[PDB]
Amino acid sequence: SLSITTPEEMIEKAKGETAYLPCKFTLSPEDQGPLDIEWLISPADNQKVDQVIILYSGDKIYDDYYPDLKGRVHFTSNDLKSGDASINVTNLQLSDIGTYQCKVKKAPGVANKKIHLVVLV
Amino acid sequence: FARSLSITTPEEMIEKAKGETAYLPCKFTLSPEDQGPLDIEWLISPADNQKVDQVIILYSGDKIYDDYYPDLKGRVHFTSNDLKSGDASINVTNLQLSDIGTYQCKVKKAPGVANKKIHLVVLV
Repeated sequence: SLSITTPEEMIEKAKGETAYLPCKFTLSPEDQGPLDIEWLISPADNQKVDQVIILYSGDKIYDDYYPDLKGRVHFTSNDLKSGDASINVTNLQLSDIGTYQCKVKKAPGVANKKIHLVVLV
Repeated sequence: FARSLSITTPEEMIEKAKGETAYLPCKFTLSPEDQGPLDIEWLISPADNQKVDQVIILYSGDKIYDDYYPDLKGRVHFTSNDLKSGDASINVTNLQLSDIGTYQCKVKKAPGVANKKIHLVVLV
């Protein structure tokens, strides 16, 4: 088991600003496997869902590799292993509106949490 | 090599009778950039409940976690003795009608990710 301590919440920011989407987690004793973190986006302005935007796996970050939000979504912490899977989305666009899901796995534990993002003109 | 991480026949239905063993295939192919650690997860969305995406088995850090997950505990296991060769398949033994649902095979070898869905039908 594994818990994401951030609550599901709605972040509202203005176009062109930076959105911080928190995702902080704690581990249970059996979570001894490799830390794996992913974020997915389900945008409001298209019917595509669960698209990967960022991944931490094998102690490497893959961010711009994923086309959605390329160049604009990055992990905020310099130590993800300390329990901080949060991300920043820079230069917010109206197309960024949607539901973002943080997925944290440290085998065998798994947890997920959704953050809703609204961008204001 | 494939152009991107790929699973053979990514959406299909498997049908078996109650009490039999179902073989749920998930055969994958890597692309040249998939250099991270292999990770494989299967999830169930049962037809008899509102729960979706419940983990039933995981291969991560070269370890298998199966009965650790309560759904189908004791009855779902990987079939291959060499998952790294491309065989992420699982079998479900002594099938029950409550096993009916959508099973998802998720294969990750960073940065590649691929998914497959199997609709499992159990016949009386």
